Amino acid sequence: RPESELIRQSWRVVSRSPLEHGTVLFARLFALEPSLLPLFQYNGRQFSSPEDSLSSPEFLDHIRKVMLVIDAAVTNVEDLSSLEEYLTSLGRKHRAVGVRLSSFSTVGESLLYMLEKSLGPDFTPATRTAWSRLYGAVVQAMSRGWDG
Ligand code: HEM
Repeated sequence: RPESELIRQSWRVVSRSPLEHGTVLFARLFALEPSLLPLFQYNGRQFSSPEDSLSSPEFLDHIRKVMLVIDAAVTNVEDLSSLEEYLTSLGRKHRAVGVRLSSFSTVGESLLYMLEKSLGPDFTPATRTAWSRLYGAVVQAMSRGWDG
């Protein structure tokens, strides 16, 4: 496809340094939606502030995990049916550790921001569209995980 290459080449710059880009993604996330902050419960503490999240090794390990799932989605961009079953468990595994569904849209907007910031003009409207389609299929898979 056109779309599949737009994804792959955009993701290339990001995969150089997933934690750095993932940190943008999560900092944006809490900027948009500070109420997600308590859902990362790591040794019975809530982060008080967004920046607290940035000092948690477990939060950063979570950033790595997020980026690796998106990396898988990119590897399978031509056919995402192969990751559907995982993504559904991930969604289930989300709700099971407490996380809400609505907020995955906010993750998607955060991902787009991170790409846009990282790629600047190379992030064309068609890349945005393609990413929005890629990520949208991730979330649709994942949403099955909230059985229904
Ligand atoms: C609002 C968004 C999110 C919140 C609040 C959140 C929170 C959590 C929490 C609390 C866990 C359990 C503790 C941990 O393993 O770090 C978890 C696990 C996980 N999250 Fe997220 N998460 C979110 C989004 C995402 C997204 C978008 C992805 C991937 C695209 C992702 C990938 C994972 C993975 C891979 C795990 C480990 C799951 C397993 O046990 O197999 N998360 N997340």
